[PDB]
Amino acid sequence: HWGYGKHNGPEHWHKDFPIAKGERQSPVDIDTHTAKYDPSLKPLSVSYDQATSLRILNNGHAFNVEFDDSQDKAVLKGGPLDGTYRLIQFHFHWGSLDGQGSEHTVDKKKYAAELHLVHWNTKYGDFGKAVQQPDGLAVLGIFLKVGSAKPGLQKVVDVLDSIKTKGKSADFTNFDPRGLLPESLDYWTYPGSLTTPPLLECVTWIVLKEPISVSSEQVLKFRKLNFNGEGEPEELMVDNWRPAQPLKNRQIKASFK
Ligand SMILES: CCn1cc(-c2cc(C(=O)O)n(C)n2)c2ccccc21
Ligand SMILES: [Zn+2]
Repeated sequence: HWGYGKHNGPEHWHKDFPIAKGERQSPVDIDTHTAKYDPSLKPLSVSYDQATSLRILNNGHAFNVEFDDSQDKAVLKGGPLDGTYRLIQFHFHWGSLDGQGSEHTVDKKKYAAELHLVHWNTKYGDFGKAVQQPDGLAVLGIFLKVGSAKPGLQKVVDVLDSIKTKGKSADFTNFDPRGLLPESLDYWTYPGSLTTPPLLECVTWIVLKEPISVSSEQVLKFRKLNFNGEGEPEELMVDNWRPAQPLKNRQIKASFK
C-alpha cells in the first residue's frame, strides 16, 4: 500500500494509479514570471462564518479536520469557480526540516508546510460523485513559513497528542478555520488533481500568494505524529508531500498584477 517512503512513495504510485502520469497532475511549480494575470478573474468568496467542525483524524498519511458538509455552512465561491463548493475537510503536508514540506513551489522555493482546504461542488450531490468530475473539487492551498506563531493554529497543535497514531480520532468541534487564512486573498489558479492516491483529476487549485507564519514549536509538534498504528514500530509522520509534477498543457493564472 502506498505511502511516502523509499519503497512506496511518489515514484511508485503510478503502478497502482496510472493517472499519476496524466495530463493534469498536482502539485506543480508556480513560475511567477510566466503566470498570466487574468483581469476577468473575480475575488474569492470565502464564507466560513457558519462552519461546523466535527472531528480530527490521523489517517496514516496526514491528519484531517472534518466538517459537516450536509448543508451550505462553509462554502467557497467566486474566483475561477462557477457555483458553490462546500468545505469537507482540511489537512496539511509538511517536512522533516524547515526548508521542505510544501507540495506546490514558487519559483522552485519550498515552504515548510502547506495547508489544503478541500471543497466539493454541490451540483454533484456528494464528495464521492464530485471526485469523478473535472470540476468536482476546489482546493484552497496556503503556504506555511516558520517565524511567528499562528494563534489560530494552536488548537490543532494541542490535540495532536491524542491522535498520535494511524486510525485515532478525536472530537474537534467549534474550530474556526478563518484563523488559518492570511490577510490577502490574492491567488494563482490552475486545473489539477488530488495529490495523494487515487490522484483523480478533479481539482480546481487556488493557491494563495501570501503565506501564513507558524512557529518552530508548532511545526515541531506536527513532526511528532506517527504514520504507524499504535503498537507498531514508530515512524515519524514527516515529508508527506508529493513533489512538483510536469505542467504539460496548462497555464497558471494570477488574480493580481
Ligand atoms: C484513500 C482513498 N482516497 C483518498 C482521497 C483523497 C485524496 C485527497 C487529496 O489529495 O487531497 N483528497 C482530498 N481526498 C479520496 C477521494 C475519494 C475516494 C477515495 C480517496
Ligand atoms: Zn493535500
